[PDB]
Formats: sequence, C-alpha cells, structure tokens
Amino acid sequence: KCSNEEVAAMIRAGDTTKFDVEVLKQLLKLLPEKHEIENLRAFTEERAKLASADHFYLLLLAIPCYQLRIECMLLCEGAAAVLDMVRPKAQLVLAAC
Amino acid sequence: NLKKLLETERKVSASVAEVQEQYTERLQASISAFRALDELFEAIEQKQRELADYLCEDAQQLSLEDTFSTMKAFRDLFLRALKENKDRKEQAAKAER
Amino acid sequence: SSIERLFSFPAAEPKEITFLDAKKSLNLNIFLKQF
Amino acid sequence: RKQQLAEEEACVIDALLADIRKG
Amino acid sequence: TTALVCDNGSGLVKAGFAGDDAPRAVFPSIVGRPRHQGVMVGMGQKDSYVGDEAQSKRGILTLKYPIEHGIITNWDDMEKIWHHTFYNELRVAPEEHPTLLTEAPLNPKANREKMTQIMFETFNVPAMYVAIQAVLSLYASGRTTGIVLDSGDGVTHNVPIYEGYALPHAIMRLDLAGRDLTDYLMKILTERGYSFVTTAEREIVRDIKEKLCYVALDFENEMATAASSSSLEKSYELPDGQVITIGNERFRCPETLFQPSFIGMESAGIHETTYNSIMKCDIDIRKDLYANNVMSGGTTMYPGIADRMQKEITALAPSTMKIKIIAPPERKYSVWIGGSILASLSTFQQMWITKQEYDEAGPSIVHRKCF
Amino acid sequence: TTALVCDNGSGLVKAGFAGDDAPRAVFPSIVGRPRHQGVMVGMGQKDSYVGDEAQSKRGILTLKYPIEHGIITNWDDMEKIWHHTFYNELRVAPEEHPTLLTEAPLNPKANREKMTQIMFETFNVPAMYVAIQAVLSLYASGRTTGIVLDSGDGVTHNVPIYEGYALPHAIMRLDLAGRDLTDYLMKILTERGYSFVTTAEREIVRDIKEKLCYVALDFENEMATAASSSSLEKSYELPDGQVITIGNERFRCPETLFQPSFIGMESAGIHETTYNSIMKCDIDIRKDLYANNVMSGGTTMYPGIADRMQKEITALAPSTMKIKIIAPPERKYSVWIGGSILASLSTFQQMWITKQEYDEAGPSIVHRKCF
Amino acid sequence: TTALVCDNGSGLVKAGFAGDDAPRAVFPSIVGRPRHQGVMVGMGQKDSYVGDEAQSKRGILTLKYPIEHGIITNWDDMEKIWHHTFYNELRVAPEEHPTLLTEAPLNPKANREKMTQIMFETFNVPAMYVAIQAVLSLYASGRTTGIVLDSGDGVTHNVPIYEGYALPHAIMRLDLAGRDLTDYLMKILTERGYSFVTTAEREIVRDIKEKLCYVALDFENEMATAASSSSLEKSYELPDGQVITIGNERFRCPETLFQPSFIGMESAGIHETTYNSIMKCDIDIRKDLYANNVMSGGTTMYPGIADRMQKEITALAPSTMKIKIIAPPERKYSVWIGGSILASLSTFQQMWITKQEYDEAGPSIVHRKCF
Ligand SMILES: Nc1ncnc2c1ncn2[C@@H]1O[C@H](COP(=O)(O)OP(=O)(O)O)[C@@H](O)[C@H]1O
Ligand SMILES: Nc1ncnc2c1ncn2[C@@H]1O[C@H](COP(=O)(O)OP(=O)(O)O)[C@@H](O)[C@H]1O
Ligand SMILES: Nc1ncnc2c1ncn2[C@@H]1O[C@H](COP(=O)(O)OP(=O)(O)O)[C@@H](O)[C@H]1O
Ligand SMILES: [Mg+2]
Ligand SMILES: [Mg+2]
Ligand SMILES: [Mg+2]
Repeated sequence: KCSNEEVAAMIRAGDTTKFDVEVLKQLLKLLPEKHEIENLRAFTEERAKLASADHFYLLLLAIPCYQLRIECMLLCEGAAAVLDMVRPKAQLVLAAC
Repeated sequence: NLKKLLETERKVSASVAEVQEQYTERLQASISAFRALDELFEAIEQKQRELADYLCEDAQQLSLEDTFSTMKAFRDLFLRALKENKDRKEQAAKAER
Repeated sequence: SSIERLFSFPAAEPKEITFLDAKKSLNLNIFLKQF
Repeated sequence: RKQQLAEEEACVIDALLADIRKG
Repeated sequence: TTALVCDNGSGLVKAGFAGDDAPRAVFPSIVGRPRHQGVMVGMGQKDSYVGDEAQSKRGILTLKYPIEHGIITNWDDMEKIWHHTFYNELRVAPEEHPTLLTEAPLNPKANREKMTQIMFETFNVPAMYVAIQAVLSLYASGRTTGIVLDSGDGVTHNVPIYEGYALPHAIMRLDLAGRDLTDYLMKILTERGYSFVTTAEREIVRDIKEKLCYVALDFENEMATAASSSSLEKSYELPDGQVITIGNERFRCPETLFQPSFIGMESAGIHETTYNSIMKCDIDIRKDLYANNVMSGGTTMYPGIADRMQKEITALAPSTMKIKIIAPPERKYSVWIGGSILASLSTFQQMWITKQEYDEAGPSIVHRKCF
Repeated sequence: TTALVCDNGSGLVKAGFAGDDAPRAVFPSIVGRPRHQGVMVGMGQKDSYVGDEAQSKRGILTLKYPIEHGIITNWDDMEKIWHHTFYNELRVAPEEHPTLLTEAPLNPKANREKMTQIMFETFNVPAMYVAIQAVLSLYASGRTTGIVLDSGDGVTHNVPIYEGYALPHAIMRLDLAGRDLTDYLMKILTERGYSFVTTAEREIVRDIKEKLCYVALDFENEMATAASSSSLEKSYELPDGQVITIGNERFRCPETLFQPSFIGMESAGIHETTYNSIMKCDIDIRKDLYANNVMSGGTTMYPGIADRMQKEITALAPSTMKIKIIAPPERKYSVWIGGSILASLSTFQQMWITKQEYDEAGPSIVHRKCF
Repeated sequence: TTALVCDNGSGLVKAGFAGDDAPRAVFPSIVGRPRHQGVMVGMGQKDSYVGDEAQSKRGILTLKYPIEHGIITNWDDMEKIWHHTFYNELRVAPEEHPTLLTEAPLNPKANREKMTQIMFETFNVPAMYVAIQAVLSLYASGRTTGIVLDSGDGVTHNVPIYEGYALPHAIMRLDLAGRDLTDYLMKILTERGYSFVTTAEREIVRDIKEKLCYVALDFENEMATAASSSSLEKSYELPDGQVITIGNERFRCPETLFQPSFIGMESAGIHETTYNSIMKCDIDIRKDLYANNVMSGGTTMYPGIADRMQKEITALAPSTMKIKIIAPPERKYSVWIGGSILASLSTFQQMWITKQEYDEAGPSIVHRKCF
C-alpha cells in the first residue's frame, strides 16, 4: 500500500516493522536473475516508459548487495522467533530435571 | 540457526562496511544467545545423564519426553486419587450425619 | 494390616384365560393403547 | 461494455478541531 | 417397590410416584438467600429458603436458579433442591425407592457424572436411570412414531423417533425457552414504563407471561391490529396494587420461539428446527413424522401455538401431506407422565443402573447404559 | 446551519452548538420554587428559578429535579428547563437550529413520545434526533470497537460495540450513580455528627463528594489504615463557616459503585456488569473488548477508579489479556463531545427526523427512526 | 498467455497461475453478512464480507458456505466468491486469462451447466476447462497409474486410472469429509462442556481439528489408552482467553472417515471404498493399484492416516502383494499443483473450451468436451 521507493528505502534502512517471515520469503523467491539484470543495465532510454516491475528491480539493485541484507534480516527475525520459542522451553526442561 | 548465523557473519564480514555497521551487532548478539543456548543444551545433557544414573536406566536409552509424560500422567492420577479420597471422606461424613 | 484387610483376594394375580394366541392379543393391546 | 471501451482511451475533523479550542 | 419420576426442569421440578396420573410435587426450583440485615433475633430465621417458601417470602430474598439451560452450575444448591423434593415434598426415604431422572440431549457428560455420583453416594438410591425427555413425551402421547418438540424453561429440543428407533444425528438442541422469554419480556416491559430489575420481580414477569400472553397466528396482522385499535390490550394487577395494561407484548414475547433474532441468537426458529430434524431423517419415515408432531413442555402452552405451528410446517412441507400437530390439553406434565408409564413398564426393570454395578464400574456406567 | 447538542442528564444539563470542547451551558437541572412568606414587595421576585440562579438563592427555595433515573416525571418543569437553556443560556431561537438529544438505553417509549411532541409543538424545530450516550462516548474516545460504561447522575449503562455494530441483547442498565452516592453520603455523614436533610444541603453534600472523595485500591487495607491512624482524614469548610473533617467516608461513598448492597440493591457492581456485558458478546471480539474499556460521565472522576477497575477486571478476565482502560481527563463532558462529532458528520444529514415526516406519522416515527 | 488454476472446493479456494509451485491465493470460501444493528454511521460499513475479512471480523457475522458437498447451492454467493478470487486476490482480468476449474465426479449436470454459463457470461474468458480433481492429483504425483482418494471439505471420491485410462464404473463418491468432521466435532465437544453453536464457532472448531486432531493407528487401543491415562490430552487457547483440554476427541473426530456410522451414514469407510474401487476394475491392473495409492486433499493431512490406511488395505488385500501409500508432504495443494502442470502442458492447448465453441454449441459442450 505504498510506492516502490518507500519499499527500497525501507529495505536499505533495514527497519523490521512490517517485514515478517513470509513477505521476505516471497521476496527471496522472486530474485532478479542474471539475464534480467543484464537487460536492465543495457537500458538507455527514458525510465518512465518501463513497467513498475523494472522500477522495483532497479530501485533494489541501487542498494549495494541487496540479497545479503534480505537474507540476514530474515535470519535475524527467524533467530529471534526461534530464541523466544526454544529458550523458555529449554529452561523449563532444565528446571524439570 | 547457529550455523546459518555463523555463515551470515562470515558473509557480512567479507562485504562492505555499510552492511557491517548496521548488522554485525545483531549477528553477534544472535550468535552469543545461541551459544548460551548450546551450553544450556549441554547442561540438559548433563542433567539427563544424572537422571539416567538416578532412575537407573541406560544413558543412551532414556527418553526425557517419556519421563515427563509419565510424571504428567502420574500427577494427574495423584490429583484424581486426592479428589476421590476427599469425596469419599466427605460422603462418609454426611452418611454419619 | 489395613493393606492385608483391603487388598487381599476374596474367599469364594388370577389367570387371564384366553382363547386367542399371544401375538394377536399383544397386537390388540398395542392397538387399544393409542386410544 | 463496448461504449465504455469507446469512451475510454479518451473535511469534518479539522473543522471541529479548530473550533473545540474556543470552548 | 414403587418408582420415582423426578423431572428436574430448569424452572420447575415435577416429582412423583409411578402409576399416578398427576405429578405429586410441582414446584419451582429456586434457592433463596436473604440479602438484608435481620434485626429480630430468633423465631426460626433460616439461612436458605427452597421451593414455595422461597416464593412466598421472595421480597427479601435473592433467588438463584441452580439449573441453567439444562446444565447444573451450582451443585450444593441442587443438592438442597434434591433434599427438599425428597424429604419435605414427597416425604420419602430415597434409599428405599428407585428414581428415574430426566435429561436434555447433548448435555455435558460431567453433569451426568455428578448426578450419578450424588444419587449413588449422597442420596444413595437402590437404582436410578437418566432418561431423555422427548422419549417420555412420546410415551405419554401413546403412539410409537413421531417427532417430539420439548420446550421447557431452558432447553427446546427436537427428537424424531420411528417405530421406537431414535435417530441421534437428527436430534437438535436450542438453548431458547421460557427463561429467555421472561428476560425478553423484562426488556420489552420497560418500554411502557414498568421497571423490573430484581430476581423477586422475575416471578411477577413470569406470572404476567403465563397469564396474559398468547401466540399470534400471523405476526404482522396482529401488530397492525394492536397498533390500530386497543382491543388486544389486557390488564393485570401487581401485588403492590398497581394496574398495568399491555398490548403488543402479549404476542411479541412468545414470537421469540419462532424468531430467535429478537434476543440476538443466530439460530432459526422451532418450526425450522422441526423441519430440519424431519429432513435429517431417512425419507420413508418422513410422512409418518408429518402427521405426528408431538408438542410438550410448558412453553408450548400458549393458546395460539398449534395453529401457527401447523401453518409454519404446512408452509414448509410439500402440499400432499396432512400436517397434524399433536398438542394435548395437558401437555405441561407429559414428561413426568411418560416417565410414570416407563417406570411402570415390566420390561424396564432390567435396565436400571444398580448400586452394585456402580460400585463395580465407578461413576462411568451411566455413559455405557443410558442413551 | 449549525446544529445543537443538548445532553439532558439527570444531574447536569450540558447544552451548546456543534464542535466545542466544553458545552456552552453546563448547569444543574433544578427548578426552584419559594417555600417561605414573601414580605417585601417588588424587587424582582420570581415565581421560579432555573439553573445557577436557583443555586445562588437555594436557601429560600425548594429545588426539584424533573429528571429521575433518565425518566422525566414532571413535564412543565422540563419545558421550563428547555425554555431556559434555549432562550437564556444560549439565547438562540429553536425554530432555526436542529437539536440532537441524548438518551439512556431502555428508557420508556412514552418519554420519547413526549419529548418528540414537545420539541415539535412547543419549541418547534426544523429537525431533532434522539441518540444513545454510549455511542457518543465511543465517538469521543476516537475509536470504533470497545465497551462503554456511562455513569451520569441517574443512569449507569454498559454498551458493547464492535466495528460499529452494537449488540442490543448485551446492553445493561443500572440505576445507580452520583445522586444515589450523594444520598448515601447524607446517610453516612450523620455518623460523625453532621446533619443534612434539605434539598439545598444536597448541593453541599454533592460538593463534598466532588471535592474530597476518592476510590480506594484495596477496601479492607484502607479500612485498617483509616481505623489505625488519622492520616486519611481531610477537612472542608461550609458556607456558614463551620469546619468538618471526614475519614473513611472519603472512600466509603464511591464504593457503592463497586458494591451496590450498601444502599440495599440486589444487582451487582459496575465491574461485574462490565464483565457480564463482555461475556454476553460473541467469543471472537472479547479480546478487542478487554483492551478498549471506556468510562465516561462525571461519576468516574474519582482519582482511584481506573486502577481499581483494572484490578477487578484482571481478577475477572483470564490472565492472557491486557486489561487497558481508557480514562481521559476530558471524560466528564465526552458524552457531549461525541455529540459534537456526530452532529458535524456529513453522513448524519439524512437521518434527522424532519417536520414533514412528523406531520404524516404523528409522534411515533422516533421509534422506527432512532435506536 | 499464462493460465489460471482455481480449485474452488467446498472449504478453501486455492487459486494461482500456471507453472508456479505453490497456490498464491489460499483462502476459505465463506460469505459473511452482519446480523446485529449498526449504530455507527460512516467509515465504510459493507453489507457482505468475503474471504479473510470474513474470518477476521467473524464475531459479528453470519457466515454462509456457498458450496455444500461439491454442489453449489447459493449462486450469487459463488458469484461473489469468484469475483473476490479474481479481482481482489489474484488482481487479474479473467477476460485475458484461461482458467481450469476443478469438480468432483458424480455431480449433478445443471451445476456444471451453471458453472459454464456464469463463468462464460459474467467473468467471460477466452477459454475455460472443468477437470476431475483425482486426475490432477495423479498429475501432481508424477505417475501415470494409481488409485486416487481425494478428500476435500465436502466430497471424498475414489478414482482409479491405469496407463492413462480412468474406469468410470469404478469411480465412487462419498459425501463425507472435513465439514462433516467439523460438525461431528461440534457435536462431541459438547460432552466436555464446551458449547459451540454459531457459524463463527465452526471456524474455531475447524482450527481445533486442524491443529490437534490425528488419525489413530488402532482405535480401540487408543480409546483404552485415553481412558486409562491422560497422556493423549492436549490443550488449546481460545480467542477469549479460555484454555481447553481435549482427549479422545483428537482421534474420535477423524475416525468418521473410517467409520461413517458415527454420523448416521449407512455407507462403508474410505478403505472399503478404495478396496471396492480396486475390485470393480479389471483384474490385471489391480496389482498396479495396490502399490500406487495416491492421497490428496486437506482431510488426509492428519499425521497418522497413511499407516492406518496401509494397515486397513493390507488387511483387505491378498497378502502376497505389496501395498504402498503415496502420501506427499504437499498433498494439501496437489490438486492445484497438478492443475498447474496440466495448464502448462503443450498437448492440453487443443482441449480448451473456447468462447466461439460455447457460442455455437450453447451451454451443452461441457457434457461432451469434459469428462
Ligand atoms: N400457562 C402457561 N403459559 C405459558 N407458559 C407457561 C405456562 N405455564 C408454565 N409456563 C412456562 O413453562 C415453564 C415450565 O416448563 P416445564 O414443563 O417445567 O419444563 P421443564 O421441566 O423442562 O422446565 C415455566 O418456566 C413457565 O415459564
Ligand atoms: N470531579 C468530580 N469528582 C467526583 N464526582 C463528580 C465530579 N464531577 C462531577 N461529579 C458527579 O458526577 C455526577 C455526574 O455528572 P454529569 O454526568 O454531568 O451529570 P448529568 O449530566 O446527569 O447532570 C454529578 O452529579 C456530580 O455529582
Ligand atoms: N493441517 C491440517 N490438518 C488437518 N486437517 C486439515 C489441515 N488443513 C486443512 N484441513 C481440513 O481440510 C480441508 C482443506 O481441504 P481442501 O481440499 O483445501 O478443501 P476445499 O478445497 O474444499 O476448501 C479444510 O476444510 C480443513 O478442515
Ligand atoms: Mg422439562
Ligand atoms: Mg448523564
Ligand atoms: Mg478440493
């Protein structure tokens, strides 16, 4: 429910308010391929004529090394969820023993 | 999760500094928390071996989940026996009345 | 003593004269019941 | 639908909040 | 040994011996407790009042109903109900008399557990059984096939039976009956100006509902008739001497049975419950269900309900069927009466749950013996 | 054309235009009549006094409240109240201003009939509408879902609304509020030696209740604290110059809201009323209801009531819910303030009851048009 | 042009494109309408909620399922379901996209007539096909031969195929699946005390069934184990904060698939249906139906069902021959997945029902072009 520039700037900022596990999993499943990137850097003409799909990928490729940022953001959220579900259970098992 | 976080830390440490200044503190906190969880699991192994020597089972054959399910069902049987004995004493009291 | 007390094994009308059979009489008694 | 396809290709809140400060 | 039938209704307890026509003790099931400060010492000031004593002294008592929608919530109060109906009303020892008890279908099992445990250890009978009310209403009807709508004070349930065979998948339960009608009458009597808030005034609103209300044949025509002219308005005298007059509330109150959305329930009416319980059965018995609509319970005692019920089913059923509502003039005590024939049946004597079977099998044989 | 909002509460008339923080006329709804022999001639002697004029000269007047528990008894006095709040307090003609009026739920319909007839025939308007106070309170809270406890001077009612959908079966009314607390404070101020019997002294007892009283967090601990040491005792000065000091009566008076048996009434407290109004709703929305409790009215202006109500509901609710109670400092007039919300709404312009619709339909369209 | 797959089952609409792994829009098929009185005005109160909005706002809604046992009863509701799954979920134009719909066998023909007519005249496509779900499940399994047991929310059907050849006389339909399991679980959760009567509470009972229930390997031993000790009992948290704990109802509820007499149905279980479907075929293929028992649908997602049905068929089949259940980990969405391979197949492009053929042949080609 927002422009693509807000999405790209929020991926660059790494703010984790409304980026949960499933949205970043979808984002990883739609990753820009090699021929797609090679076609996008070969574009010389006016930017506004292309679709929003190319606009999102160029705003994403403007960020240096986007894929590591997306993966560690997903892994940090997943590691927080795994810690919050396992650590009281492990303390309960140790207290039970 | 700890293996993925260690691989992620190695990938961020090979990357540019803009990834590093934003993400290395969260990666280090997650790795330290999961390491403390791993010594917590090692403490659970030590209490498991002490419980296997306690209950006189084999250390490789004892299942903690079966033991805790046995304790849960035994506690339910304990409470059911307590309520049935209390109701029997109460009904004997009203029969004497 | 109480365990031995409790948990031991234990030591081991005028006759209704009718000229009808039973089935017709019971079918009529069912039939006259709903009135 | 064909004539639609032919014809194509061709505040309460601040008003009350200003006046609540008058009492 | 003479048997006991004790219909523990949500609003009225009806208890009595076997082989009798009229129930011996019909009295409301309420436990009263005083809420004011007693200043006169002595003269037998009881801490609790049960039955008609709670009714006569209700102006200084908080009255509690121990049964809500067929499920007993407070159990010490219901023990006091059983103690009053055994020792004071019928004046019999429970330990020398078998006692058939009634039940709504689709009841929680722990209710049946606690009733079995209380009737075998507190008031320890030789034998007791937990029956189904609609089967007793079909017993009192005298026929064998039919669908029974039983509507009491808490539970309206529909059970269809063909040739002595109930269909348990077709049994339907609705938690809408006379207490909900009384509370809806409290909500709509505030419109004319009369305020009733306490539980003492619940008996007055229930008495107004019993005396004056009736079921409309057509709802919209009766609303137009009451709105146009005040001929349907009728009067009643309160115990403090005030005279009230009510109009449309004579037929807005029992209309909640046909239209549950008056009291905010998503369910359909009793006629649609009856029609769906008929259509949940097998096909070949359905005609035999249409001519034997048995209606029981005190909620179906308004003097307009049989014609409306026939009209609604005749609208719902196909036109080649003779709809016949079996609404007897003494349908208020038919559950107790069919309990009295069932308790006096010679073949029923082998189906009792005995004391010895309870001691062998715990309080769990009542799931494995009763239905 | 600006609209009018006129909350005609049991205690205080709050009237004004659309879109203000404070109502433009806040004054108690009293009509004063003289009870002594007027020996001086002339000097502007009036047969009646309305509002703060009756408050100023209250020593030589008998004050009458025309509204009692949300139901207007004396109607000529109510017409004098409306004539004073139109022509003197606001100084505007009623023939050129639409007027939104508030109403307690479960009000008798003849009260609505008579206010519609008087507002269309004595103070004849372009339009008028009759609304529910709790809906305006939820408007002033700035949210859509939640349960509202309104508590004025005669009526305390709980209304739960989810996504703009009120549940009419879950609306509860309790006739216990600040007038009953003022009468209870008259009853318990007699213990310390202070007598207040007249209607003029009701204003002094109400001023003592407004200024000094507060809600205790724990009742028995505060009884022990007040009985042990006199740290909780506070002083007040009467207009004749006398000095009074009160101790436990600071927190015995509002406790009747949390314990209605002090003034002898069977129904439960406001937190049990809130909890039972929550559990009468459907099961999915209750988690939204527990975090969106709303209090309005002047009776919830004691500075201990939110923590006590949080403690009581957290005792009542299961432990996995966050009991959040919205208690704004502006909640004394929020019933009026949401009336400023609704009258200024563009979607409300088609729901007013105009003069012409009254002319065909009589004074009966207000039932079918309003709630 | 890419194609659309839309498994429009009784419970969950699963729709997405062709060539994709997972169905993008998975949402339950319900139309929700409000049943209370809305007092708030403005801010967009819709009269009908479809999809996840009906799930989120279910505490004020009556939810209607437009599909019952694979037969669409209410057609305007199904029109709104298709409108929501095209315009709002996938955000696509159906006028430029082919569409493969799923259908249970032994369906009434006028249902297929109305699917063709509404799909070609309201959401008019270039092309559309109606397929059998078991054939798509065999497409997902990646094999040519096998017997497929599909069990959605309304229909459990068995279809055997050998070397591309379905045997139509061996196809069997049973109207028993997860909705009947949900209704039986609503019937049997009343035993433990938990009452669920509304359509919103059906979703909570469905969530209980999805989260906790499992298929027993041996029913009588599991009943004895649950009766002996409370190790099989498990707890669940309701949205109102109450915590339930259930026992034998975890495995009594899915046992209705193997024992249809629990809900009063005369027909045999799914294992006898599978064995009779194999035995109705010709003899030489029967061995190849024993090793390729393909399962699909969300009803076969309990984590005890493959070993149980292997045990039942191994008891039923001759012992000199291997039984092998093909139970993929993604068998919930396998109808959609095999629709995605079939929509992406090059040879399927001649089997579309184009708009020109529909205009020439009326709505009658779907009997002769489809199965
Ligand atoms: N004459 C009457 N007209 C209408 N309703 C009545 C009448 N008499 C009793 N009732 C209602 O019927 C209820 C009694 O029903 P009852 O036969 O005791 O059923 P149950 O045994 O299931 O409670 C009472 O609560 C009362 O409200
Ligand atoms: N600050 C306060 N502390 C305690 N009680 C108050 C306070 N202010 C007002 N009250 C009491 O709350 C009651 C309700 O006020 P209000 O809702 O304005 O009455 P109404 O609108 O019905 O005339 C008043 O009768 C008053 O006695
Ligand atoms: N994980 C699960 N475990 C058990 N039952 C499930 C699970 N997921 C879904 N179900 C049941 O299976 C049904 C889903 O099957 P599906 O073929 O999607 O139905 P439909 O397509 O008719 O909506 C649901 O109605 C649900 O009751
Ligand atoms: Mg009864
Ligand atoms: Mg007020
Ligand atoms: Mg399906």
